[PDB]
Amino acid sequence: GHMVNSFSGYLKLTDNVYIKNADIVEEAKKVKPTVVVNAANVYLKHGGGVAGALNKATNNAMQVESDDYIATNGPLKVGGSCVLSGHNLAKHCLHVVGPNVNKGEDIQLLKSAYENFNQHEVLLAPLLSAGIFGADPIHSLRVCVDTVRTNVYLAVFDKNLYDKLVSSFLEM
Ligand SMILES: Nc1ncnc2c1ncn2[C@@H]1O[C@H](CO)[C@@H](O)[C@H]1O
Repeated sequence: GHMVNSFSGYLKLTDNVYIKNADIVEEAKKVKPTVVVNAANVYLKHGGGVAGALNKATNNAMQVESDDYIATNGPLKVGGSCVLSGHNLAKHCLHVVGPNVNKGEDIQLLKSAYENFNQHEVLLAPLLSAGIFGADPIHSLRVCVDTVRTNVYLAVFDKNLYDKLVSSFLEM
């Protein structure tokens, strides 16, 4: 009934990593997690992917807040994060920058990116550096599982990708 961080329909991969075929925006709206993770760039310019979807669900409040934050502080580091408002989706949004391997950024920074998750007991998150950032999503899930020690609920939008991640994980 009425709780916050109530996750449902996740496959338990390990003691602390869960995965679901779901839209992270729809999950955030239902669950109202303490922390939702944004797949951000260093400029917190929420064009496309997860960032575009989260911002649109806040009616652009996330972009307004992000514009103010970056004008004040300057860009993040690749592999870095910042905690900003979760607006109407969550208590907080953890903006995490994975490497963009399509722009020749170092894949090693994906581990740094996931390390940010360890400062929060429970997160709703997407797979970092997958899609337009061009990392292999199987590799991103492996780095997540090997790096994150806190409770992470992964939302994978694409049915085929979800099925491929689960089959490859539970047969290794
Ligand atoms: N709304 C969404 N919810 C969850 N994952 C998403 C969403 N939109 C894109 N993705 C996936 O997130 C990854 C990049 O952040 C890619 O695998 C991409 O398919």
